[PDB]
Amino acid sequence: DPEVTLLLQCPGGGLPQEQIQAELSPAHDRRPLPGGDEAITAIWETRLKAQPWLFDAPKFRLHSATLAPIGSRGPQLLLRLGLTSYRDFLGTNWSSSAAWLRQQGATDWGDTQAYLADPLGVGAALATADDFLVFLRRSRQVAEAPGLVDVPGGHPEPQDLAGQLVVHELFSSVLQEICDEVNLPLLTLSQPLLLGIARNETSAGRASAEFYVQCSLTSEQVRKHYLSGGPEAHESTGIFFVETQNVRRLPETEMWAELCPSAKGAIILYNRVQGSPTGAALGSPALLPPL
Ligand SMILES: Cn1cc(Cl)c(C(=O)NC2CCCC2)n1
Repeated sequence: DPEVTLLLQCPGGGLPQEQIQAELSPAHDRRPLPGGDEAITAIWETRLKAQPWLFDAPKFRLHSATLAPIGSRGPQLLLRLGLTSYRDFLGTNWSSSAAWLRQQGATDWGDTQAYLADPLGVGAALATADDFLVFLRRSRQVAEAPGLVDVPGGHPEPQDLAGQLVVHELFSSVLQEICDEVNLPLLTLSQPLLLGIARNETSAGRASAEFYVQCSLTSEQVRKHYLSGGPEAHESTGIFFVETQNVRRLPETEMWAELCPSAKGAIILYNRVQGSPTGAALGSPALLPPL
C-alpha cells in the first residue's frame, strides 16, 4: 500500500489522553521556502480571486512523535507540534511542485517535510454496540479524494503546561467531528484511545492521528441519527457499516481500492492495535480463524 506509511503504532491496545505529552514550539514550524513564502501568498491570491468566500484557519503541524520504552511507568508518548494554516497547506502539500519541496528539504535540512505545512488530521475507527465499524462516502464534487470511502474525522483548529491543553483539544476534536458529521449525542461515545499515526504519501506525507472510539448505539440506531439530520446536516453523501469480523481482511476486498489513504491508516492501525490478539484465549483457532 504505497499511499500510506505508519509513523507510530501505540502500545497496550492504544493510549488514553492522560499518558500523552505535547510540546508546542515554533522550533516545530515549517521552514521558510528557499525562494521565500511569496510563492504561497501568490497561490492564495489566485484562489481567492476565483473563490472569494474561502477563509484561512490555523492548524496543528506534526514535526515528530517519540514513544517511551515499552512497559515503562509515566508518560508513554511525546508529540512535537508547531503551528501551520489551511493557506500554507494549499501552497505546499497541495502544490503540483510538492515533490520538488520534499527533495529540497532532504538536500537543505535532511528532512523531506521541512518545507511542508503538514497539517495534523484526526480520524476514528468508530465501533457500534453490535460490533460494526462506521464508514462514510465522500461527495464526487469535492477537490480531495472525490467519491472515495472515509471514516469520521477532520483537521482541528487551535484554541506540558500548554501541552496538556493541546492533547485535550486533539481528543475533544475527534468526538466533536463524530457529533458534527454522524449526528450522534456526545454521551453515546467513549473516551478515545490513540491507536497510532499514519502519513498520506498522495498528499506529500501529511499525517493523521487515528483513534478508537466505542458508541453505545447499534448500527441501526447510528444510521437513524445520521439520516435524521437530512442532506445539509453532513458533508458525506452516505453511511455504511462493516462487521469488525470482516475488517480483518478488508485489504483483500474490492472496498480497499475505494478507501482514501487516511481511512486506510485508521483500518490498518485498528487491525494491528485493537485486533491481533496476543493471549491464549482470543488466539485459539475457533476465535482467530487461520488465513
Ligand atoms: C486536506 N486538508 C488539509 C487541511 Cl489543513 C484541511 C482543512 O483544514 N480543510 C479545509 C478544506 C475545507 C476548508 C478547510 N483539509
